[PDB]
Formats: sequence, structure tokens, C-alpha cells
Amino acid sequence: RGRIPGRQWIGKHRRPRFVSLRAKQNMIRRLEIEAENHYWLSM
Amino acid sequence: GSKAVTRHRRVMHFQRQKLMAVTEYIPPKPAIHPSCLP
Amino acid sequence: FKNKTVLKKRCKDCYLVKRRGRWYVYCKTHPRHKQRQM
Amino acid sequence: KFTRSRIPEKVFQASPEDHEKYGGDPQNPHKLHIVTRIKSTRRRPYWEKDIIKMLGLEKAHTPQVHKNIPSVNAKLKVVKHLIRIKPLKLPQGLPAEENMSNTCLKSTGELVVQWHLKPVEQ
Amino acid sequence: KKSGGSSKNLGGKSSGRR
Amino acid sequence: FREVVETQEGKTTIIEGRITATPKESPNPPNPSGQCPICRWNLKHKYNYDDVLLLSQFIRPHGGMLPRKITGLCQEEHRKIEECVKMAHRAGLLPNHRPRLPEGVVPKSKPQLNRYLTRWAPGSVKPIYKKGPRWNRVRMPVGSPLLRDNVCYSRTPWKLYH
Amino acid sequence: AAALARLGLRPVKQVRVQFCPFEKNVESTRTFLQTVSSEKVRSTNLNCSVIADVRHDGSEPCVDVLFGDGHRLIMRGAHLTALEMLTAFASHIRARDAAGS
Amino acid sequence: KTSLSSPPWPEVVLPDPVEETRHHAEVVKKVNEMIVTGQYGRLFAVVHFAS
Amino acid sequence: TFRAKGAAAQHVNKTDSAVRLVHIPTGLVVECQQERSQIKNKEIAFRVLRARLYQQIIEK
Amino acid sequence: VKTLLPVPSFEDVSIPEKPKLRFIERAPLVPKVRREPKNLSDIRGPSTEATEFTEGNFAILALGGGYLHWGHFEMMRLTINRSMDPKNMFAIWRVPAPFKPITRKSVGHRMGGGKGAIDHYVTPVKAGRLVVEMGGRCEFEEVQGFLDQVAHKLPFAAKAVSRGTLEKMRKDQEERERNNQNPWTFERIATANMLGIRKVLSPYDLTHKGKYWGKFYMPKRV
RNA sequence: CCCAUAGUAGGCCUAAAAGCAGCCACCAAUUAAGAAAGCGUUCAAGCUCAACACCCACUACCUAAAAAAUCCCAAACAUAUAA
RNA sequence: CUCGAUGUUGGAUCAGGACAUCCCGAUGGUGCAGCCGCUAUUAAAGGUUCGUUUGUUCAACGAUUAAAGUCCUACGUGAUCU
Ligand SMILES: [K+]
Ligand SMILES: [K+]
Ligand SMILES: [K+]
Ligand SMILES: [K+]
Ligand SMILES: [K+]
Ligand SMILES: [K+]
Ligand SMILES: [Mg+2]
Ligand SMILES: [Mg+2]
Ligand SMILES: [Mg+2]
Ligand SMILES: [Mg+2]
Ligand SMILES: [Mg+2]
Ligand SMILES: [Mg+2]
Ligand SMILES: [Mg+2]
Ligand SMILES: [Mg+2]
Ligand SMILES: [Mg+2]
Ligand SMILES: [Mg+2]
Ligand SMILES: [Mg+2]
Ligand SMILES: [Mg+2]
Ligand SMILES: [Mg+2]
Ligand SMILES: [Mg+2]
Ligand SMILES: [Mg+2]
Ligand SMILES: [Mg+2]
Ligand SMILES: [Mg+2]
Ligand SMILES: [Mg+2]
Ligand SMILES: [Mg+2]
Ligand SMILES: [Mg+2]
Ligand SMILES: [Mg+2]
Ligand SMILES: [Mg+2]
Ligand SMILES: [Mg+2]
Ligand SMILES: [Mg+2]
Ligand SMILES: [Mg+2]
Ligand SMILES: [Mg+2]
Ligand SMILES: [Zn+2]
Repeated sequence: RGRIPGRQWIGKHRRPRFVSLRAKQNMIRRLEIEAENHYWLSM
Repeated sequence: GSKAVTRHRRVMHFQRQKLMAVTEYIPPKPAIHPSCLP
Repeated sequence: FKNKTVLKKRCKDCYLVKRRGRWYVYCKTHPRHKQRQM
Repeated sequence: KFTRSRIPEKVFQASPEDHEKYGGDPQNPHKLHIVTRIKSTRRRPYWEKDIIKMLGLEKAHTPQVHKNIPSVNAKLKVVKHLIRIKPLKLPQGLPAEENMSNTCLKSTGELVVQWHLKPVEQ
Repeated sequence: KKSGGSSKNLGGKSSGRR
Repeated sequence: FREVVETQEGKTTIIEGRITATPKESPNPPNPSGQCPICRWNLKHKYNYDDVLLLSQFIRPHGGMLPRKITGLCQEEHRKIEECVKMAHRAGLLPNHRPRLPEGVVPKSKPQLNRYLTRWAPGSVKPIYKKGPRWNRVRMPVGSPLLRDNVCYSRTPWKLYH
Repeated sequence: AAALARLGLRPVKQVRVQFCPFEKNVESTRTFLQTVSSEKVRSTNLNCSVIADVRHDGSEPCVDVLFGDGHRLIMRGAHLTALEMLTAFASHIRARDAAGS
Repeated sequence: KTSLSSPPWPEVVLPDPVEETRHHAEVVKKVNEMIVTGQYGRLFAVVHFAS
Repeated sequence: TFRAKGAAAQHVNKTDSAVRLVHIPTGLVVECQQERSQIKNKEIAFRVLRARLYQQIIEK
Repeated sequence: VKTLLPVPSFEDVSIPEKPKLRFIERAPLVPKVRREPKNLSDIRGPSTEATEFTEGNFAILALGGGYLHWGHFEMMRLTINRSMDPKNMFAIWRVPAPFKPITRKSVGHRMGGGKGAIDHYVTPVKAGRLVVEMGGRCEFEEVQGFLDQVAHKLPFAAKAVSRGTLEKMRKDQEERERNNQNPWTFERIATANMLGIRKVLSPYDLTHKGKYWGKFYMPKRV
């Protein structure tokens, strides 16, 4: 009974997507790597 | 597609959506709750 | 009863009580003041 | 419009707190970089694809050594989100002609000039 | 289906002068 | 505590009050500086609905909750204990604190459904006829949100909605 | 006072309040006296006599209520609160009135 | 003592390293004596060959 | 809103182009089906209704 | 013995000769003939004008972007004038009369055929802009009753504020950014192009810093 | 929660305006109570609030719902050391 | 999406479903005396007429009925019919 009008991931009405716990951790893990890259480019 | 300004809250890109979740405000947490101290 | 999204007491005799999982307004003085949470 | 990004120079100014966290010495900067690509160039603009080729980072997870000079760092700043930058460490100094064939790059960034494949007797 | 109006602005099709 | 006794002798009603034995707090609390009984014994965030030994100290003989002023609990822990007592009653962990019944009233037989961590009163919850899509699923709450800060010995946090 | 005024003092004949003001366990009895001695409560039945007896004998406070039916209500406020005595006093009024009528 | 006062897993006390070092030597000597006297039958091995 | 009348191929068989307007206080009924669009019919049906009720108020 | 406190005196506050809100017209005195583009950026981002009190002490703060047409002005003018006390209160407009032309095509027309004719005029309002400012011989509680009523009828999120509440609101936000324990912030990541995040962000996000999304303002973002 | 007397129905206007249709003043009796904040009366009565007394009510002052047409929709789980 | 064809009104036939309930059931409020009504909550098991004119869907009108419900179903259904 619950259907997304049109295609799911495109359009004015989209199927909502939610950030999981591991999705945040993966982004934070890559953020830490790039933060250390900023330090080594400063000298 | 939709324009930059819309009447409804436009669905964010997933890359942007993960950025918003990561950068949320985290209030400081005291080691001991103030109501438990004299 | 009248379904309402915001419950307000219409006089001093109205009292808020939570019954059957939703809030109600009851008034013995003025029964027309009775409201039901929607 | 999506264009190239101008990173402010304030980003690349290390604070004293950063030095303690990463252990670097501002008065004795590391001579060489250890650049490893950890992200794909796909779904990235073409100018990032070209710079990766210029730096010899076509294959991911393959360490590459580059000089710590402003011109090389300028290219790194463009693709800093696709790479891991580590300083090259020389516990026994630069390799010599005698020990050229006995070198190994450890995961700690140290280039050891002797590699015996034997446990330590200590 | 209704018959619509017409644009009253003409010209302005010049190319860039380089 | 204090009790009230009503006696009728010679068609005369006499109401009297007497003082019974009053329990005292155990000596030398580990945290004397605590402002409420829960944190004076380092029990904050360290009890659940099934810890009836702790919960029975803050309830009336018929199962009702005691006032916060009398017990001296803080507002935060008073609500935690109040919800834990409700879940204990619904789980059948307090058989000796049943509601008072007037004379001549015998409850009828009712189906026995074992339950625990019951947040809401069973008689006031509607069935989930339409679960909904995966992105808007109607969940079944388990436990109470006031116990979210309890010390969790597992890496996975408490799932308050099933 | 307001709650007691609604019920009234029709089935009550005489209310006697005995307490020792110099004691430390007569505050509840005095509070009961204030509620009963209110103009609203006394106006419900002018045939009901409210008597306040003050003694220095050291005896515990006592409240004696006499109804028209002849039954007596005695509430000892030494270890009772004013609210509890009022509720017991109101309950007897609601019952003695029904028996008489 | 409440349900959350102590961790659910039972406490584990590791042996004293000074005492356990002596215990390890006894076990190694016991197994070594088996090889000297040939107190073993068929032997199976796990070898790393061709990746 | 209701389907029009006339020799007009398939458009009427599915499209409710005709508009009927009834003024409850006066009981006047105005119908218009000249135009293919209901909105075009609705506006003219209003205009006839306005004109007819303009006379009624004059008569009133 | 109940402890009393001194009350403030308003005897030094003067009241203008026209305390009530002036009438606002649908269209300017001279109608505009040059049709203007949509220009959605006029309601996007923080407001750089009418963000501070001028004469009054109480006002309605706009918490989002939107357009005000003549219907909204009549709602504001009628409610405020009726619910105010002219002898002790006065109200002024902090927004201009509707001036931005809005074009509507004829109903039922297909796409094309030029641009539609001008239909009405609206006033663009950004987040953080005062709409109506009030003041005089009154407290905030007296005027907060109907200002919040008007605020919830606006097309954008709004809230009645005072000189003290608005200062507290701004100082609270500054405190939130100061004690934020999150090592990662939207401003730091966006400006530094960390993770190549600017490929999915907007150039305006360098200055909005994640606090604004379209016409919406999020006070909880730090 | 508890409790409410009085100069006085202030003056003016008004057929009448008595705290509560308008206008002006907004002083004063009592330890304590506004020439009256909300209801009400044709005008008055009448019911509350702001008073005193009693006394640790020792309050939060941040918010809100739902409906479609073949048949809900993985099954389940709040507890054993973050991998 | 379909023009190397997915056959259009309305009717007949058979109806499936939604409830935003026309009738029947259970309730709250009333400017609910009663008899009739108005409004709201709940309820989709059951039922929801025959005719004159018009190709009609409608609408008007006649006589009734506890009531003559609103919609979806490729504007339900033409390898069933007209
Ligand atoms: K879509
Ligand atoms: K709004
Ligand atoms: K008057
Ligand atoms: K075709
Ligand atoms: K049916
Ligand atoms: K015919
Ligand atoms: Mg689809
Ligand atoms: Mg676009
Ligand atoms: Mg040009
Ligand atoms: Mg050109
Ligand atoms: Mg030229
Ligand atoms: Mg709950
Ligand atoms: Mg023809
Ligand atoms: Mg033709
Ligand atoms: Mg007076
Ligand atoms: Mg007067
Ligand atoms: Mg009057
Ligand atoms: Mg006045
Ligand atoms: Mg009076
Ligand atoms: Mg009072
Ligand atoms: Mg299933
Ligand atoms: Mg599966
Ligand atoms: Mg074919
Ligand atoms: Mg048919
Ligand atoms: Mg059917
Ligand atoms: Mg229903
Ligand atoms: Mg339903
Ligand atoms: Mg039936
Ligand atoms: Mg009734
Ligand atoms: Mg069909
Ligand atoms: Mg067929
Ligand atoms: Mg057919
Ligand atoms: Zn009421």
C-alpha cells in the first residue's frame, strides 16, 4: 500500500534514505585521514 | 528537477545528508550530574 | 466530544485527563467543553 | 556551478596542538612524502583524474614517494581527499649501493635498509 | 486546449563579439 | 509509619492514629554527598524494571507510588522508578502489592498473557493493522525511553522500538 | 471549608473541640477548628453548636461530634492530620443523613 | 546488587605469570618427552604452498 | 460538472466539459457547454449566471 | 510576609501620534511594466537588513524565507491594531509594501507563448528579519499574546521576540558553537573541501555553513 | 490552596452607567483589598482575579493528529565486553 | 509505455474493494422538554426503489422507501451483449 510515486531515488517525491550508524563511522574515518593530510601539507 | 528554493523541504543528496548527521551539535556532558552534587 | 489537535480548558471546571492512550477534556459544569485528542 | 575549489591557506597552518597529536617537527620538516591513493577517481571531476595520473597513483593502495616541496604539495592539495599522505622515515638513513636490494617499506612509513626475514634475538 | 499568446520581444539574437 | 484505626463501640465511632515501627536508612552510604537516595548509593543508571528490591522501597502497600517529597528522590529518578514500577506490575513481579478490593468483590477469570518491559497499559493500545513501508514502519515500543541512559555492557545500545 | 460547606451540617447537633494549645500535637486539631468555625460551614445549620474547649491538663486533643440520631463521632488528632479528620467527619455526615431520612 | 550493578559476564582471574611460566615449562617438557620416546601416531600438518 | 452534448468525437465521452451552476437562494440554473474546456465553460457559465442574477436583483 | 519588587516606569516613553499600523496597498502607486525574473535568491540565506530594533522593544522575528502578499499584510494590520492599546502601545512596519511583480499565465494555457502578465506583488523576506516592531508603555507579556498569533499565520516560521529574548537567542547560539564537542563542523569541512564534499554542496554553503537549506532556517545547526 | 469589609452608587455623560457603555481622575479607611483584571446584571445584584492571614502548592514556562480503493507485509530481538 | 492497433459514451450482465456512512447499530455535545433535527466519535456484516422525457452520465418531474450514499476498479467488465 505504501508506494513511491514515479521512480524511487529521483524526482520531487523520493523514498527517504537514512544514515545508519556505520555510515557515520565510515565518513568520520575518512575525515580523520584527510585531517592528517592537512597537517603533513603544512610543513 | 526542483529549483534551489522550494516550498517543500527538498530531499538532500545522500553525501550531503551524511555530512549533516556527522556535524550535529554535541552538548558537553559533565562527569557528574550537577543535581547530584551539593 | 469534539476532536481537537490542541486541547484547551474553556473554564475553571475543565480538567485534563489521559484515558485510553489519549488526552481528554471533561467539564461537568459545561458538557459542551468536552474535547478529544485527535 | 561546480568548479575547482580554492582551499584557504589557513587550513594548512599547523597549530601547536596538531604537532603533539601527529608527532611532526615544524623546525625539521620531513623531506619526502609517502602518497597512497585510497579513493577512486570515478565520480570525480576530470582535473582530479589527471592529477592522479601525474602523481603516479593510478593503482590504489600502492605507495608512491614524492618530494615535500610547494609545487608537489600544490597537486596534493587538489586530490587530498583521494590520498593518504605520510612522511617517509629513515631510521638507518638513505639506502646505499651495498644495501639497495635489501630495502623494505613498512606499514609505519619507515624504510628499513636491512630485511633479513628473521625474528629478533632480543 | 486553449490558444495562447505570443511573445512581444523580437531580436536580441546577436552572437558574441569575441 | 503511621496507621489509622476505626472502632465502633456502643454505637460510637472512635478514630485514632498510632505510630508503628519506622525503617531507617542503612548506615554509612558510599556517597554521602549525594542529594537523593539513588545517587547516594551509586545506583544511578544501574537498575532496571526487574530490580523489585529497589522498587519496593518507594511504593505503597497497594502498589501505588509514593510522593517525591516524602522519598526525597530527584525528579529524574522519580520518573525512572515510577515507570519501572509500572512495568514490574505488568510483568507480575509484585504479587503482594495488588490493588485494594472492596468486600464482596471477586475478580473474574481473565486470560494469562506473560509480558515484560510493557511500556503502555495493555487495555489502551490499538493493534498495528497496517505496518507501513520500510521507510515509515510503525514500530512496537519495548521498555521505557527514560532508561536509555542505563549502563549498557553490550556494544549494541538498547532497542526501545521493535 | 469549601468542600465541607457543600455537604452541610444538617445531621450534626454539636461539635466539641478539645485541645491544649501549649502542646506540640494540637496543630491538626486547631486546623480542624478553623475549617468548622468558618462562616460558610456554620451557615449551613444554625442549630449545630460548635464549642471549642481549651484546657491546660496536658491531655491529648480530642474532637467530639454529636449527631441528631444520637450517635457520637470521636476523632483523636494526636496522630491524625486535619485532612484525614475532615474526610472522616464528612463521611459520617453523608451516612448519618441517609439513616435519618 | 542489582541487575545492572555488575557486568553479566563472570569475572575472570588470569594465572600468576610467575607461576604460569613454570607451568608452561612443565607442559613443554612433557610434550617434548613424547617426541623423544615417539609417543605419536599419524601426523597432520598445515603448510603454506603456492599462496 | 457533466458530459456535454453534440457531435464531438471522443473528447466528450470521457471529459466533463459542461458546467451546471445552481444558485440555491434563487433556484436559477445555468448550463454552458460551448467550449471544450470546463474552466472556459465555467467562466462563461458564471458570466451568464451573473447577468441573470443581475436582473433578479434589479427585479428584487 | 510576601516579598514585593519594584516595577519599571514607562513615564519616559513617548507615544507617536499614529500608534496604529498604516494601511498597505496591493500594488505601488505607479504599476511596473518591466516583468522581472523569479529571483529566488531574495528569500535565500540570512537577512542583511532590518535585523535590529529601531524604535520599539518587541517585534516578530522571521525564522525562514517567504513572500508576503497583500493578504498577509491585512492579517497583520487588522490583528495588531485590534489587539493593541493605542494609548500605551505603537506599531510600525519593518517590511516594505509589496513591490516584486508576480506573473501568472491564463488558466489552461500550455507551456510557451512568452511570459504571463503581472498578477500581484509580494515582499521577499529572509530569515532573521523583523517584520513588525512594537513598543511603548507595555511589557513583553502584554504584546506576546497576539504577536505569536500573527507570527503563526505568516507563510514562514516566525516568533515574537523582544530586545532581551533576541539577545538571549543570539548569545545562546554563540555559546552552542563555543562548547560544541563535535570535532567536525559543517563550516570546517565545506570550506576545506574535505572528502570533496563541495561536489554535492552549493557555493552558498560556504557562507550559510549548513544553517540554511533553501528558504528554511535551522536554529539547531552549529 | 485560602480569603474579600469600607469613604463611594468617585465625578461627568446618561432614561439608567452603581469596579466592569464612554470621558476625567485613579486618591484613600482598615494589619490587609486595583475608584477594578476576567464573567455577569436593562441598570443594580451575583461569581472570580490581584490583597492580608495560613503555609515551605518548595510546578514545566522548550513542542502535538489523521483517510483509499485485490491482501498487513521478511521472520524476530531491549543484556555476555568493537569486532 | 503502446500507432507491424492498449477498441471510445451510456445501458445490460456480474459485481471486487475503499469509508470521506445515505439507511439500520452503539455513543459525546446542543440554542437536546417530548416528537423531529443539527454536529462529532465509532461501525463496511446487511441494504441502498419503480417510472415519464432525454443516446445520455446528469438534471427536471411522478409515486414510494428505514434509505434511495460518495468514489475506485484500463472513465470495472464489448475474445459476455447492446
Ligand atoms: K519520484
Ligand atoms: K506558518
Ligand atoms: K459603569
Ligand atoms: K497507438
Ligand atoms: K456495502
Ligand atoms: K428515450
Ligand atoms: Mg515506480
Ligand atoms: Mg537545478
Ligand atoms: Mg544578447
Ligand atoms: Mg546565439
Ligand atoms: Mg559587434
Ligand atoms: Mg513512553
Ligand atoms: Mg457535428
Ligand atoms: Mg466534425
Ligand atoms: Mg469603591
Ligand atoms: Mg464609573
Ligand atoms: Mg455594565
Ligand atoms: Mg480604568
Ligand atoms: Mg459587586
Ligand atoms: Mg486571591
Ligand atoms: Mg510478510
Ligand atoms: Mg531476507
Ligand atoms: Mg504485436
Ligand atoms: Mg454498466
Ligand atoms: Mg459489490
Ligand atoms: Mg468512520
Ligand atoms: Mg476507518
Ligand atoms: Mg444491520
Ligand atoms: Mg443527550
Ligand atoms: Mg470503461
Ligand atoms: Mg475484455
Ligand atoms: Mg461499452
Ligand atoms: Zn468547562
